[PDB]
Amino acid sequence: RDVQPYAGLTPCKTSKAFAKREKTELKALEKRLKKYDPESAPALALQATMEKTKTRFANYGESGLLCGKDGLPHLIVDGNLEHLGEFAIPGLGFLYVAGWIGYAGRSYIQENKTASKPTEGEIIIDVPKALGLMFQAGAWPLLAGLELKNGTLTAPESEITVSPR
Amino acid sequence: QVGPPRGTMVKILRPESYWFNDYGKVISVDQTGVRYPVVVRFEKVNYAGVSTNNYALDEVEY
Amino acid sequence: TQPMWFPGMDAPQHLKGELPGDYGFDPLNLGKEPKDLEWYVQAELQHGRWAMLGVAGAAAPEILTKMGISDLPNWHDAPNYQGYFTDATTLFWVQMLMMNWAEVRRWQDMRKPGSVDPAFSGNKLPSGIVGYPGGIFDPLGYAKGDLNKLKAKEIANGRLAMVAFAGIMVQYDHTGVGPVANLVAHMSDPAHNNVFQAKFIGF
Amino acid sequence: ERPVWYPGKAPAPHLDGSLPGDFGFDPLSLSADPEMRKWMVQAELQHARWAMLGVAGAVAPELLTKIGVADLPNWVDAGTYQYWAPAGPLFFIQMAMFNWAEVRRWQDMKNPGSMNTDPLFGYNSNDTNTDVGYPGGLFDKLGYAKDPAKAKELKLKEIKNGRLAMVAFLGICAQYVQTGQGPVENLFSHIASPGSVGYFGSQGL
Amino acid sequence: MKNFQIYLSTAPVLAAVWFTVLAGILIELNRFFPDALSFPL
Ligand code: CLA
Ligand code: CLA
Ligand code: CLA
Ligand SMILES: CC(/C=C/C=C(C)/C=C/[C@@]12O[C@]1(C)C[C@@H](O)CC2(C)C)=C\C=C\C=C(C)\C=C\C=C(C)\C=C\[C@@]12O[C@]1(C)C[C@@H](O)CC2(C)C
Repeated sequence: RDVQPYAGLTPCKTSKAFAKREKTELKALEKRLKKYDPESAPALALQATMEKTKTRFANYGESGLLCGKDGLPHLIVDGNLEHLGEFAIPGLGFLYVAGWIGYAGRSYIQENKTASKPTEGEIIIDVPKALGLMFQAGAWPLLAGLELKNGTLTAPESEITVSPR
Repeated sequence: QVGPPRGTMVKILRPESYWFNDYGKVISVDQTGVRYPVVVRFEKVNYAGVSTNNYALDEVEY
Repeated sequence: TQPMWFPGMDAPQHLKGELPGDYGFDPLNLGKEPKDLEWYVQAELQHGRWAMLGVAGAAAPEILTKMGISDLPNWHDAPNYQGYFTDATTLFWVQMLMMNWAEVRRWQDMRKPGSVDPAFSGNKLPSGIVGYPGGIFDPLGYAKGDLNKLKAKEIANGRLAMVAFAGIMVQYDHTGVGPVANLVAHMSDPAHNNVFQAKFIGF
Repeated sequence: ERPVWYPGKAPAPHLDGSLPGDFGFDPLSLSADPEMRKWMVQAELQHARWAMLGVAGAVAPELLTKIGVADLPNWVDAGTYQYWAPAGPLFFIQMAMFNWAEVRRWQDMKNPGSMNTDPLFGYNSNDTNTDVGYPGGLFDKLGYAKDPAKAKELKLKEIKNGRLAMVAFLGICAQYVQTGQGPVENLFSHIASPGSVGYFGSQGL
Repeated sequence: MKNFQIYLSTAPVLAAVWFTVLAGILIELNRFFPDALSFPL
């Protein structure tokens, strides 16, 4: 895709410095290659590395990246629609995954707190129940919203131990 | 007999207590008019590793 | 005792069975209290109705184009389509203005059916169970026959259409052609137009 | 007292001879828990039956090729044979079918009485059956389990032939790895001259 | 046997297995979808 220049950053696809970066790396690869005869396995490995570099640079060109004066891609994280894949979408993926991990943990700690000996189950994890809670934590945002609305997400002030101050 | 019966959960009100604002089972209450008659047992240990100590009648709530 | 999604085991306790569509299906226990359960019954109603409309409106331009009787665009580039009465954003703001009223009234009903027409003060709504208002909302209005059967029919058709709409959304996200075009391609070569040739050309 | 997997060694204490093909063979004590033991008896029975079917369908095409009824490839070469559908969709439908059937099997293991009535036609396999892994009414289309005296030794025969076919399939895999032909070829090659061709005979150390 | 399974269910062994599997999946994703600076669109 063709992205508009933003914050004084030209698109990497049409950036001469991006082409120079690609060129330089590829030439370095060639130099590394030259000492190896083509039949030997390092020669093929280096040619595959060159291919990988070319397709990486091409993919970065097409992915609507903005490059700077240095010639390397720069991320726009202000929320711009043209660069949402830089931070927003992977940000949403992280927020979903991290909240899943945390909610699986919270659910297991609350469930194990009802056991006869909670601290032993804290180190010897009940794998079937654990996995059940882990897969139930797929709908973490919903269940967290329910806990927030019902007031059971947060313990009241009086129950929590505090310093004498 | 004065104070909480045995077996009930009492909320600690002593500010300096490790289990302040926490709940503990009453083991026994001394009726000989001692200053801290209420023996409260705690699931969780303090920094000294003990799970119980003594409280007055006004340092507990049930 | 109701017909159950998993015949061998027993239905969950919080799923009574009288609900129009209760087949005991709740592995990840989101049901819990009845209060958010009602919030879900209504959510499922709305998702089923909106996705039935969604599938029908994403197929109908495709059916009409492929038959060749109305050269309409594909549903995915329908928003991209140009020629609407006004700018995408202009009609969007008008659209959300029109929907704010209707949906907040439904929310008021969700909160309290009794609470919720001043435009025609004579025109009211007959009192009905939440999520099934009737009256003016069903001009056909032949509910004298079976009711719970028909409600269960609506719910299961809605559930199917939502699965279908998610499926096609993924299908365009992985093929980039209309859902009926995907369908007819699978008819043409069933063993070589299936999911294995999906590539995620574009989100 | 009973015959065991190793004469002079006491059978495993968790094994009491109350299972088909029970010879006290469990040096790793992998079935000390009765709940685990139930699951594992089911695993043996399922693997046994699958290995027997595996041997039958890996031997029969090559035998028919040798006889001359029809021309078919080896068990390995059948993977790359071009069918009506590629390996993708074929396996897809196969796995859908096995999710259906194996969920029914799984819940039979959990609940023996469950999964004894047809979910689509109401046919009753066995009214209130408990023997898990042996759904006679469901699959006994010849009535070869109507007598417990007959049924127990038939169970023993099944387990023995099953274990034999598990070992046979492992041998089939190792033979194709080490030689490159189908099992039945390897068999006839060994038959022709057991002093020249065979493992340690072809100098394939 | 069962006790050994319980031993496996201990915090260190389970952490090692879980992070071994996780590293495996992440490595496989970086092999089949390599060099991903941003989510494409
Ligand atoms: C390669 C990518 C990468 C990696 C390796 C990490 C790694 C980490 N991040 Mg970061 N992060 C990333 C990308 C990444 N992040 C991106 C792209 C974003 C933008 C969304 C963030 C935003 C982010 C935040 C906001 C936080 C982290 C935190 C952490 C740590 C714990 C995360 C976790 O899941 O713990 C397991 C998860 C839990 C125990 C549950 C705790 C709550 C989680 C973190 C969020 C759920 C709350 C909810 C959505 C509301 C968010 C409010 C927020 C917007 C302020 C860990 C060091 C946390 C940290 O260390 O701060 C002290 C933290 O608070 N990350
Ligand atoms: C049950 C999991 C869990 C949850 C939900 C939280 C939640 C929280 N922690 Mg805690 N924390 C945890 C575990 C958890 N923590 C563990 C294991 C440690 C020891 C490393 C800590 C150490 C810790 C510190 C030092 C601090 C927090 C802080 C915070 C808060 C900020 C967001 C955050 O997590 O960033 C912090 C995230 C991390 C430090 C990463 C560790 C989380 C790991 C990945 C979870 C491991 C458990 C996992 C889910 C498996 C168990 C379940 C399984 C058997 C099913 C939030 C209330 C901060 C705070 O007070 O904010 C107000 C803070 O300063 N946490
Ligand atoms: C059901 C039992 C069974 C039967 C009847 C046969 C029959 C035959 N096999 Mg097969 N085989 C079997 C099991 C069986 N095998 C098993 C379990 C294996 C895996 C070890 C093999 C591996 C195998 C290979 C690789 C070869 C044969 C060959 C032969 C042929 C006889 C020639 C020869 O020297 O055999 C010798 C074969 C055996 C004695 C088989 C039994 C294996 C025992 C248990 C030896 C110990 C192996 C052990 C795993 C070594 C590793 C130790 C390590 C862990 C430290 C004949 C057709 C040869 C052939 O086809 O030539 C034409 C040939 O090359 N077999
Ligand atoms: C299920 C099975 C094989 C199934 C094969 C099938 C379906 C084959 C199908 C095909 O060929 C056809 C039909 C046709 C081809 O066109 C296609 C394919 C697909 C190729 C094998 C199991 C094979 C299973 C094997 C070999 C298991 C061996 C286990 C052993 C020895 C265990 C020993 C112990 O556990 C005890 C008993 C006691 C403990 O205390 C001690 C120890 C030692 C741990």
